[PDB]
Amino acid sequence: TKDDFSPESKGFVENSYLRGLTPQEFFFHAMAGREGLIDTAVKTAETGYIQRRLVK
Amino acid sequence: SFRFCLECNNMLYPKEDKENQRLLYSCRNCDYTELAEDPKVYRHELITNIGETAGIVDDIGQDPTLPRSDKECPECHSRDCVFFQSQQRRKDTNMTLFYVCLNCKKTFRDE
Amino acid sequence: FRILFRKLTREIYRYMQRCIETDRDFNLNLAVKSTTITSGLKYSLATGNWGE
DNA sequence: ACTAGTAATAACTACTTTATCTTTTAAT
DNA sequence: ATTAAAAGATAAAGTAGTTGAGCCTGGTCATTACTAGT
Ligand SMILES: [Zn+2]
Ligand SMILES: [Zn+2]
Repeated sequence: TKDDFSPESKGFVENSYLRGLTPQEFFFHAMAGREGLIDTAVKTAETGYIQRRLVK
Repeated sequence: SFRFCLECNNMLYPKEDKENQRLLYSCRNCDYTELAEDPKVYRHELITNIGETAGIVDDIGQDPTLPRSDKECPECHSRDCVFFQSQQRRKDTNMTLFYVCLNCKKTFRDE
Repeated sequence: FRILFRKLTREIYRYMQRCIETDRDFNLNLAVKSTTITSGLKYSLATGNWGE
């Protein structure tokens, strides 16, 4: 529903990996993982350029 | 809200008249003037709470996305009502809830 | 197909105006060039560059 | 009287630059 | 004594560089109207 601020409505996975994940928790976990992958990908190039500049 | 003209349909402007020292609404497109009885002309507030009521319409009662509660209505004491928050997108908007009944379809806060 | 048809219409317009200014009669069959449409579609699909 | 060669048809951060400004000074 | 001239401070805007290492695979590399051989 609209204006829901409960934890389960905003990305709280109360179940464990052994118990499984509900579809909403699965989608939220996928969103978090995608954000982490994007952050790592954008971080590697900047780190490499900084390292090359320092070496030079 | 500034009054508009009558023959060219243009909004009027405050002006001072000296022989009677009166404020009057005047038009520059034509020669139409009228008396102004309100010194209140300019308003600019830094912080406001106007607009929290939102655009509530009589058709808001059948919206399925709005959550439903059982709060006490002031006048009809209905057990069926919906609630939401303020429409204002201000950064410092409070989280006070707005309740709308279904039998009378009018708003009431917690105050 | 819209772009290729525009190009074909331009080419056939050039051909008919050349035929008129040379004072000759066209057979209406040698003016049309299917090769431009065929080659454009084939090249666009084969290479992936969506253009001429 | 026809044919084939054939040649021409991207944001982020930085520096630099320019014109604007204006205050300054000696001149009205 | 006071203000025209103007040299110069500098505020504002236009311009320009540059982006992590390697490795593998496959695909492409124009086009057609003018003028000379038989
Ligand atoms: Zn008027
Ligand atoms: Zn009610």
